[PDB]
Amino acid sequence: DSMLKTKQSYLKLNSVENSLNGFSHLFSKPLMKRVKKLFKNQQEFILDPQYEADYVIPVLPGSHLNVKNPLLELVKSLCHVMLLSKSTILEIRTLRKELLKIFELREFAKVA
Amino acid sequence: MYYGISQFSEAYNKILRNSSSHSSCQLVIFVSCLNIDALCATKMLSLLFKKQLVQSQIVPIFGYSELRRHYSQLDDNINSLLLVGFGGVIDLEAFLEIDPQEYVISFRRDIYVLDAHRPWNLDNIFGSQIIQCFDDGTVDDTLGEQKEAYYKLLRKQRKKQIHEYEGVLEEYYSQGTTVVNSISAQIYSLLSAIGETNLSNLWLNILGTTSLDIAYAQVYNRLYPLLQDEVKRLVKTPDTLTLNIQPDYYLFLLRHSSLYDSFYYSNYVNAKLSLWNENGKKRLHKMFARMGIPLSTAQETWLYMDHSIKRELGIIFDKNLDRYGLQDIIRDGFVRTLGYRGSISASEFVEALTALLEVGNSAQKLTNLRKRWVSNFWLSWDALDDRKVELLNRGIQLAQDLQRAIFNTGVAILEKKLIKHLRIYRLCVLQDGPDLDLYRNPLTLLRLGNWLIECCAESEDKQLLPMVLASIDENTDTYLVAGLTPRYPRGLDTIHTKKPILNNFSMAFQQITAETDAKVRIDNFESSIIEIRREDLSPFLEKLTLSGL
Repeated sequence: DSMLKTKQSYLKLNSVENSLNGFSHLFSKPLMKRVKKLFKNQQEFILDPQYEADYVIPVLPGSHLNVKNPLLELVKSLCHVMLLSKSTILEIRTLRKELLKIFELREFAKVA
Repeated sequence: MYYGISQFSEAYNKILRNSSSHSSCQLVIFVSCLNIDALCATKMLSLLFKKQLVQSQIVPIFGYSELRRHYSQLDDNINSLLLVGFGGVIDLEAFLEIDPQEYVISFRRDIYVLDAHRPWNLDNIFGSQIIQCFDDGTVDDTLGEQKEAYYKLLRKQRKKQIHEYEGVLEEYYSQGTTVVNSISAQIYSLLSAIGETNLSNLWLNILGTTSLDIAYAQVYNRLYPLLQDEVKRLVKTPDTLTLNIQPDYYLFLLRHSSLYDSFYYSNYVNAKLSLWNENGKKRLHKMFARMGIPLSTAQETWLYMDHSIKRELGIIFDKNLDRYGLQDIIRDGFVRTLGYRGSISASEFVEALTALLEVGNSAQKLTNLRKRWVSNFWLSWDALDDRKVELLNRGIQLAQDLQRAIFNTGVAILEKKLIKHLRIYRLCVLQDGPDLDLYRNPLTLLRLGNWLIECCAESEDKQLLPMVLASIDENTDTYLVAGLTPRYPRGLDTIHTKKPILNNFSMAFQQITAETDAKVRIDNFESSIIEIRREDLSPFLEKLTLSGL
């Protein structure tokens, strides 16, 4: 929705393209607050036995990666989907570093 | 009590009645590895049982799992079994599923548990005649009330008695794990009652009693006068063996390293003068100058260092140390001399032994570590005899190296300020750094933590908080966590020593593991040390924060 809105606004105005540049400014703070809340809840209820059902990582044919923390893959996918821009790289990288700062990780770490 | 001190010899006689045979090994001993008092008691027992030609076997174990497995390995031919250094605070019958009717014949195979931890199992005492221990003199006085409820609890208004008994049992439980007496002390008391005391036995008793100076200074001060009186009761020819009460100081290998390095590495002076920054070194140099020893002289080996100032060292210390307030460094100790070989002291010898235990030579790697620990224990055991000194010089140099490494890591910790001050307990984690592979040893980790707690105590902070310390071994991807109790300043009066600070970390760990399904492995004989997973650490810690301590 945000990308559609910014493209429409740019078209109304008239390797970088201002059609999409500046689209992540719409949803930054709510996303960060939601990620913090998710991290807190996961930290609180990961070891509970009755809540162990919803944290089970599903197994599918062709799956080979063995990893532990689900929120990490959630944010990794949510950032890799944005990184496909090929024209707004720097803004995405700043957002990704800010997201990774919530965890005690680093920008170029292997696990990230 | 089951066996009072006034009847120990009788139990000894029982062993001779049951295990003294010709062609049958009818006595096996389990020893708490990675402990010094257990080693001293085991050496004393081995000598005693070699005297009367009683065949025996010594078995080192590390964890409760090995205890269970080796007990399952046992055969009924063994009339008597020994356990030293552990197994006091848990019920072995519920642990090893002993059927009293299986063994009755009497109960056949006797088991002798010999430990010191005071919150030890009440049922394991009053409910079993198969299991039988050596009370230090605790049941006859302290437990004068707890046993009544157990005896009673082993028409609608009688529930008050049941409630009172349950409350009494609960009050007795929920207390910290502490040690109030030494195993070697009781062994030497039995030896004195029998009449087999000699210089080797006295030396081993002294070692056992002095291994506790670091952590249980109250016990050490309670036990010192007996040792002093006993050593008083008991030309330099090449066969002289002299035991002396010579002055000694809280100094790291004073008689084998230069005096400068001794002051520099001594933990007490470190804590008192903050030698991890520059002002500490400046004050140290001021102290040396005011004493008058040259900086080139003080950096020479103790053998070649000047004889006149060697003689005058006592007066120099007496006249100088007062300004810096380090006069609590002077104490009275024991020195053993063997002909022309040289001189040694109890503190140096036990530090050498500890270092030799530390350094010497998933499931598979853990087993390899637990087996090299036993190998190092046996090497330290062999190092005891007077026919070997090349296994003591190596120990001394390794102690120097280990203390240097510990100091190098501690200065980095205090520089980076990783010590996080929570509301209840302090916390610090060694996420990354140098020489992390050394700290896989619980005793090395305890040494580091002892230095850290000394440093924290020797400050202006007026809060006594438990400390939690963690490490990492990337091979297993697990955190090794140990809980540490606060310590009072050493130079403190005895009036504020009504009760030693207890340790509730074992209870907290067991409760959290019972209430949640963490991936931990609690198998150390020291119940305050556990292993946890990297991904599981942080929520676990949260739980420990939110739980009642």
